[PDB]
Amino acid sequence: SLFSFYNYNPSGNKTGLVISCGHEDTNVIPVVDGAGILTDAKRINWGGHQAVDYLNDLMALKYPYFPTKMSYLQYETMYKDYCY
Amino acid sequence: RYKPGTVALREIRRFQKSTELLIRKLPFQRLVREIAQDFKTDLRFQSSAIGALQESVEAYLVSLFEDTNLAAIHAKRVTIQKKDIKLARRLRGER
Repeated sequence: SLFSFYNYNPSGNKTGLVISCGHEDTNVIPVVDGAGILTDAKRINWGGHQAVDYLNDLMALKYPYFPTKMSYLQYETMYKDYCY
Repeated sequence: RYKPGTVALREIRRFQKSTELLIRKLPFQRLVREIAQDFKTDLRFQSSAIGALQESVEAYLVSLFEDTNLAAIHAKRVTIQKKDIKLARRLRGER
């Protein structure tokens, strides 16, 4: 997250707020004068992996007599295509 | 020509001493698969449990069938009916 912030602020002394939605967690990091204030950062234990697992569980509970077994990649395609 | 009843007791004797399996593996296996569908999904089995199921079912049907035969002859009859079956179920006590 701080690397991407440095990429979009190459002077290295700016002040901003970083929100990063990763694969396994979501972080909020405040940046003061280019230095990340890690005593005020926060983390939520949710990411893309938990979202696709949530969609898979919802589809399993919705249609209990579905005759075909769906894979992780198919549920990833449904998560990528028709979620907003 | 022939007369009915004597060939009936003939293959009564033919199936009496032989003690083979009667009902085929595949359709009762499919029936066991669909009757276990509604309780839990994606359930597998094994070949010994299916044979145990077949043995228990044929034992139940035979043990009901000569009893309902006795219920049939006690009313001075040979052919079995609905009420012979209900009387056998009531006297054996599954009700």
